[PDB]
Amino acid sequence: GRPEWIWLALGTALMGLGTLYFLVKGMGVSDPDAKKFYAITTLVPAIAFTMYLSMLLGYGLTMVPFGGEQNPIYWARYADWLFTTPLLLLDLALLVDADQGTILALVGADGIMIGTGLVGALTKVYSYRFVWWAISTAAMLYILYVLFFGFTSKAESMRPEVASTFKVLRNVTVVLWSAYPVVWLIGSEGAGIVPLNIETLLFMVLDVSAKVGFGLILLRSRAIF
Ligand SMILES: CCC[C@@H](C)[C@H]1CC[C@H]2[C@@H]3[C@H](O)C[C@@H]4C[C@H](O)CC[C@]4(C)[C@H]3C[C@H](O)[C@]12C
Ligand SMILES: *C/C=C(C)/C=C/C=C(C)/C=C/C1=C(C)CCCC1(C)C
Ligand SMILES: CCCCCCCCCCCCCCCC
Ligand SMILES: CCCCCCCCCCCCCCCC
Ligand SMILES: CCCCCCCCCCCC
Ligand SMILES: CCCCCCCCCCCC
Ligand SMILES: CCCCCCCCCCCC
Ligand SMILES: CCCCCCCCCC
Ligand SMILES: CCCCCCCCCC
Ligand SMILES: CCCCCCCCCC
Ligand SMILES: CCCCCCCCCC
Ligand SMILES: CCCCCCCCCC
Ligand SMILES: CCCCCCCCC
Ligand SMILES: CCCCCCCCC
Ligand SMILES: CCCCCCCC
Ligand SMILES: CCCCCCC
Repeated sequence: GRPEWIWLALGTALMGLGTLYFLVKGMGVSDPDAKKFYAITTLVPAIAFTMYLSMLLGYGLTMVPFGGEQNPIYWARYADWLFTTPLLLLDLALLVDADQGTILALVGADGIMIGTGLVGALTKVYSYRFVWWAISTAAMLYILYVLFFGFTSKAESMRPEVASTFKVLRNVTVVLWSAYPVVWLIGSEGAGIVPLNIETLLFMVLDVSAKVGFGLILLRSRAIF
């Protein structure tokens, strides 16, 4: 009680460890370009650590009635994603020098995605929950589209080591971000098929992979120097 605590505790430890490791390596780096990438990327598990710790200690949970039951909704996920998702997008954009208006579009779409996601999580009419989910996923697909088609083109003008690293991070991102709306759909926020403990496990595996896994690939590469 609550049964999902073990995965909130594992997530906290894993985010804290990733932050600490990225900070130790970031601090010993001279290259001014490498340093931007370390600052942005160390912020990502640090924000996630804060939100995971809060949720562990029983903050950022509300009860939302829908489907004739009172449903536990962890809303602090969205305060995390609100800030961590555009920071990961920024990493990808700095790697390919996306231009200003593309970055603005993506961050903007990203806000709509996280914001409509949150509205959907808190909606009391069961059926409109899924309307919001659909707008959120469409915003997500706009992002994946730009990452796949737009950024890949931009990265092809870079040296092969940069384009290579971009491709790996682009793939990781497409595969991991894809899964989020499915988890939400089948989990405690949507259909209610996957109970909250398994769902928390899944979001934890996705978050650690999308933040720390992502960070380890980017930060160990030659492409940020
Ligand atoms: C007024 C008292 C409130 C306060 C002492 C309550 C509120 C939230 C509670 C923690 C979390 O549930 C997560 C863990 C669950 C495990 O089962 C036992 C340990 C664990 C860290 C808890 C300990 C403790 O019980 C806390 C801090
Ligand atoms: C560190 C966290 C990451 C990279 C999280 C990414 C989260 C998403 C891509 C979430 C997307 C969602 C939808 C596309 C629809 C329903 C609501 C969300 C927020 C789960
Ligand atoms: C039966 C009660 C067990 C209490 C253990 C509480 C510690 C949880 C926070 C520490 C995070 C790192 C430990 C890895 C998860 C077990
Ligand atoms: C310029 C022609 C417009 C074509 C519009 C395509 C819109 C639908 C895309 C939704 C899915 C994109 C996923 C990206 C692959 C990772
Ligand atoms: C304690 C966690 C610190 C991680 C943040 C480091 C990156 C922020 C740099 C801000 C601009 C110089
Ligand atoms: C250059 C095109 C700008 C597009 C702005 C964001 C699009 C969001 C997707 C639709 C969500 C309902
Ligand atoms: C990275 C965490 C390891 C994955 C855990 C395996 C799943 C079995 C647990 C079943 C739910 C209680
Ligand atoms: C290196 C870890 C930095 C994160 C500490 C922030 C704690 C604030 C909790 C509200
Ligand atoms: C149904 C999903 C709509 C996503 C829009 C993506 C358009 C790509 C810009 C050309
Ligand atoms: C070299 C590896 C490129 C493909 C990575 C795809 C794996 C997705 C992570 C789950
Ligand atoms: C796609 C992952 C689905 C796994 C969870 C379903 C099992 C629910 C336990 C009753
Ligand atoms: C999908 C999880 C990615 C794991 C990253 C760890 C590998 C770093 C060596 C390049
Ligand atoms: C919502 C701001 C859009 C800025 C214009 C540039 C779009 C390029 C993809
Ligand atoms: C961004 C468009 C808003 C659509 C709102 C529809 C909600 C149904 C109650
Ligand atoms: C639940 C989606 C599958 C996770 C694949 C990544 C594991 C490292
Ligand atoms: C404590 C194991 C991590 C190795 C990093 C280099 C010291």
